[PDB]
Amino acid sequence: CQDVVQDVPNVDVQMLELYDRMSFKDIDGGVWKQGWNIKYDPLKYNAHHKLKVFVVPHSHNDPGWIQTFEEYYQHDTKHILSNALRHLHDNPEMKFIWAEISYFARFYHDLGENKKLQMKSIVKNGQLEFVTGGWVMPDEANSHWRNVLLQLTEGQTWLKQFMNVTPTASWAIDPFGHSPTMPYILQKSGFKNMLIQRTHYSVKKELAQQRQLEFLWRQIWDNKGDTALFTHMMPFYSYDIPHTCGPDPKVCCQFDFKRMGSFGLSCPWKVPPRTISDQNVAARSDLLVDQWKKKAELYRTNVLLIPLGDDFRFKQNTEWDVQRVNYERLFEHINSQAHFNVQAQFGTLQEYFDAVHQAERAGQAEFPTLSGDFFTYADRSDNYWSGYYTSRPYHKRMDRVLMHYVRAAEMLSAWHSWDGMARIEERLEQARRELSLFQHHDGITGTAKTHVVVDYEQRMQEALKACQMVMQQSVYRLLTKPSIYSPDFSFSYFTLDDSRWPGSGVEDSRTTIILGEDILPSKHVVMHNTLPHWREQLVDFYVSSPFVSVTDLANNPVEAQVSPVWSWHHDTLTKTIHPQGSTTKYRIIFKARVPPMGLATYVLTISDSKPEHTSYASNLLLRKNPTSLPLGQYPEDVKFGDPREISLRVGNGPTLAFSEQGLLKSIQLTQDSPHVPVHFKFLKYGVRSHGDRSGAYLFLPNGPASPVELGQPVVLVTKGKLESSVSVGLPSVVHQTIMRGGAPEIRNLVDIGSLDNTEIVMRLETHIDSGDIFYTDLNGLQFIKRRRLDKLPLQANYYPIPSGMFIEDANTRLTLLTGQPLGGSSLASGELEIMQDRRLASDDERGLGQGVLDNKPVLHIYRLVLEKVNNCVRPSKLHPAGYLTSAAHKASQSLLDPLDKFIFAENEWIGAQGQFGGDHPSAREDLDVSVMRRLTKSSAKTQRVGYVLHRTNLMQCGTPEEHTQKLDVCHLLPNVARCERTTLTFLQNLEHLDGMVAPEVCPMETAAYVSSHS
Ligand SMILES: *[C@@H]1O[C@H](CO)[C@@H](O)[C@H](O)[C@H]1NC(C)=O
Ligand SMILES: O[C@H]1[C@H]2[C@H](O)CCCN2C[C@H]1O
Ligand SMILES: [Zn+2]
Repeated sequence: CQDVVQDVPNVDVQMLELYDRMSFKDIDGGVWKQGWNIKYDPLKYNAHHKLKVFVVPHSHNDPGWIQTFEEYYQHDTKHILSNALRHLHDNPEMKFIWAEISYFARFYHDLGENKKLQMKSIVKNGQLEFVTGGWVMPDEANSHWRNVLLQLTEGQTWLKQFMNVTPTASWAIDPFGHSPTMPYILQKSGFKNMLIQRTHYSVKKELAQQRQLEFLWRQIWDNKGDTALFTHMMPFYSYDIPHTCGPDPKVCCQFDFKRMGSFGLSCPWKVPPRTISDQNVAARSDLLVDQWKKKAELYRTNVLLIPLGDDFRFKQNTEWDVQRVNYERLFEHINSQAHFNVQAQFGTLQEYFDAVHQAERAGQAEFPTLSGDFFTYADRSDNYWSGYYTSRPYHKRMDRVLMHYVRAAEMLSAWHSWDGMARIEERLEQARRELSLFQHHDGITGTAKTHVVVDYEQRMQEALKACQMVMQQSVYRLLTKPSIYSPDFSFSYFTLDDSRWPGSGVEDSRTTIILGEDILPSKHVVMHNTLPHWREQLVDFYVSSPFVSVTDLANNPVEAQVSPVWSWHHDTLTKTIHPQGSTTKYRIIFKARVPPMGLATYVLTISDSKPEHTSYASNLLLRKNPTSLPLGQYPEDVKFGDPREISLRVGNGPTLAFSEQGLLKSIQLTQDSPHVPVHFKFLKYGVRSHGDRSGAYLFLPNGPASPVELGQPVVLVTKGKLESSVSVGLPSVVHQTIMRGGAPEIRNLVDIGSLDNTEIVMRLETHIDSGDIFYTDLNGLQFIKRRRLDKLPLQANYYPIPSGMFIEDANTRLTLLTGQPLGGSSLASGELEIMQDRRLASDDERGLGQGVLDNKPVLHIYRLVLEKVNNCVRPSKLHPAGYLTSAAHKASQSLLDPLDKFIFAENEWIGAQGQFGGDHPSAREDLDVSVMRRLTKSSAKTQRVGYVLHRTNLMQCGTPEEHTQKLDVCHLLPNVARCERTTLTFLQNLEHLDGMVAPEVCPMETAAYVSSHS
């Protein structure tokens, strides 16, 4: 295995190093506003060395933005695809590329057979070409790699089944900045080339001057270069026609033939296109070839890519004709005028890349190597697109909940083959497609109109219900004696209980387990662990009595803690935010221990008085002017006091000290150790009163954040043997620190209410000497080193925090793991900060046409890990990556893939069993089975199950960390007949494996395997 820590890769362009050297000056470059006046030598191209130009028609189709998916499909996309089929069928030389398979599948399934056959023929013969082939063209900042792979696989599996093609070239013209997680996944999915567009204008200028816009993009830790994927970065401000022919938009706009008037479009540079005729073709070709030769100066081969398209283009027949006929007149003239030394034609994206690599193999060009990312994007001036790292945070959090539910549903149901009447494949396909749709660059980004956001939310809610159905049917099958199992596939045997979604204070969605001497003495509950190692985690359930005890199914007592159910209220009468306790619902908490990829059953039983193995939390309300808080049968009375500093310790774990306002002020790791200053603070950013306004995309603060005025907030302290917590009602946020014996969990119930033009940030202040360095993750896959640059404005130093961030010095590290993608930064040495929500009254002029005024309460979750790192083997100072410790990685897993909880729905479960998966191997902690998916329906003689295996890389810090078992996914199901390593989408077999054994993968690698069973 390659060492991903100790060897700094030698690359021609390393983005962090480039960033440190670049000046980022925004100078007026002339007609190329963010470049320079390009010059070329007319003698470069001659009879024996022509410029080959590929004009590639395209249509950018968003699966929701200003309209919903279905609205756009009915108003625009179905007409574009119908007319593309007719026009390409009738004009053999015309070409077209298509990226969004969610729309193509929605169209193709509605076509009659004659037209399906016509469509298959224009794909087979190369006229219509699929680029990327994902369900969507995903956001690259907030998306988790697991969901980027899910949506790629959904679209490519559809393409292989119905079109018999698998794209090897990717097209990403609109995501707002670009992540190296894309070439990572694409190169492991058979790709050979990719194209990107939205990178900082200063980066385009810098790379264009060096002819480094085409490069072999490798991962930041890849010393050898095996992850490299050829990448083409487009050079200009947009993918529209004015910005794709060459450097001067006033000229290029005249070659967008849809802008002459009858289509309601025009050129803002005030020179319109004119129909090509024999009298003007020479002058028009002179202008166009000059633009092309200038664009060609920025690249190394004699093959030039000229995209021809824009949003929802090629809709009308008349548009297809106006673009095609005018370009064909230009080609016939240009290609016959020897003096131009150009051969131009319509082409596809793969045709362009194939010709570029032909030139490379002929020794005509060599390409530079590059590592790093392309965040944070700015399209002009100081307009950095860091706002969408936080916009619509409720749905960003929902994405991560559904991510996990889809993984758990596919894994739980994969163990068996199901009859078609069970509708398992139907519900899983629905769930995968709704989560895949939301990866769109106007979905998870929070950049769609309000009614479109509602549509995505509705689709994800249906997907969660589908996952629940499949999971609970699977648990019933896996834990019931087979000769007793009697499924009704529409019945609810179990209901899921989720303590953090939508979350306390967001929705009352959780069911209370109702026990009583005159109704039901006990209830079975089951936990599922999707991770491939044995795992313990505290779990909680609501119960109708505080006198409840827990047992396992061998009837062994399990230690439990009962706490009250506390709900916070913004009291419009007293004008305080304070908690109310239930006098009939209680929380019971206990430690569940679950096998790798397995299930464990427990029983909750009521008694008439305090059970021997259940303890009760104390509760202390700190506030001026308290009033009583009765809790019914709960056996400890609530205590009261004036606000004061407090300290708590659970188990052996850290001791946390809190200010009188209920906010952390220090962490002491052990009895002997220093109380390390770690302070939480909430602040607010505002908006500029003149000039550009913040909106869904842009973060344009009116200076550094100001502290939220806290008043004298009400603080609630709950102290228990298994779990303790401090919660405080602050303006717009109920902030909660929970202790269970290890790193604390932080929960914020964020309700920005009616605070217009405000962004609420949570900051951590420490004395760690981090300087200008901090680390953030990319897509939950890798941590990249960031350097705060004071030559850039505050908003440019914000980066996506899809799953975690950290700061460190020689001795100490503070890592904040997140359960949802949000924006964040380290704006000063020793600080970390992460945005919670933002409410903006103005539109930011990128086309959305609204501010963000649709906020709703959201429960954000985190883990906060303070550690000594002086003993850890870390990368050298020049390495661009960082790596988590074991405790931080486990804390991230606790947020993203918690245990699932099921409550048996009827009175008695006949045939119940105690555990499933006790014989599953418990794999080393850095290995995960990211995906387990049965790939065949029950009628297939040979069953196939696919697995995606990912190994992260954890720092070595001196812990022996020892005995685990090798995980061979091909032997997890019986009767294995074959084991193959495949691409990550499962669509191509790459290696037949000896002994039907699937080897584990190397650190930072991901592999896929398919086992076949007879
Ligand atoms: C699918 O494509 C392959 C080549 O890529 C071809 O050999 C095979 O016949 C095709 N199957 C069809 C036409 O469905
Ligand atoms: O995705 C839509 C929109 C983005 O939301 C912001 C950049 C311009 N894009 C055009 C549309 O495709
Ligand atoms: Zn778009």
